[PDB]
Amino acid sequence: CSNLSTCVLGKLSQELHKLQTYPRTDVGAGTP
Ligand SMILES: *[C@@H]1O[C@H](CO)[C@@H](O[C@@H]2O[C@H](CO)[C@@H](O[C@@H]3O[C@H](CO[C@H]4O[C@H](CO[C@H]5O[C@H](CO)[C@@H](O)[C@H](O)[C@@H]5O)[C@@H](O)[C@H](O[C@H]5O[C@H](CO)[C@@H](O)[C@H](O)[C@@H]5O)[C@@H]4O)[C@@H](O)[C@H](O[C@H]4O[C@H](CO)[C@@H](O)[C@H](O)[C@@H]4O[C@H]4O[C@H](CO)[C@@H](O)[C@H](O)[C@@H]4O)[C@@H]3O)[C@H](O)[C@H]2NC(C)=O)[C@H](O)[C@H]1NC(C)=O
Repeated sequence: CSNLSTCVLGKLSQELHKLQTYPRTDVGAGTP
């Protein structure tokens, strides 16, 4: 990711989707 802006918000949004939908079933959280 050249962005680290559009991309980082995308990854944070994806992380939030996963942990909300399911408690814990391989949450992404690739957000250093
Ligand atoms: C996360 O990552 C993603 C990755 O995708 C990022 O998305 C991408 O982001 C970039 C950068 O913003 C985008 O680039 C864009 O590039 C165009 C290039 O020009 C196009 O539009 C022209 C419009 O007309 C202008 O030019 C004519 C001719 O000189 C003038 O008469 C007009 O008045 C305008 O100035 C067009 O002319 C170009 O060519 C076409 O038309 C001509 C003329 O008819 C033909 O000859 C050609 O053949 C052809 O048909 C071309 O289509 C920029 O225009 C975009 O916006 C910049 O320029 C605008 C106009 O000046 C200005 O209003 C904007 O503010 C902006 O200006 C900034 O950037 C300029 C370019 O570097 C600088 O010169 C300027 O100083 C200023 O810094 C835009 O830059 C990508 O499209 C976009 N998507 C993809 C898929 O790549 C995303 O942004 C990232 N997000 C974050 C948060 O990090």
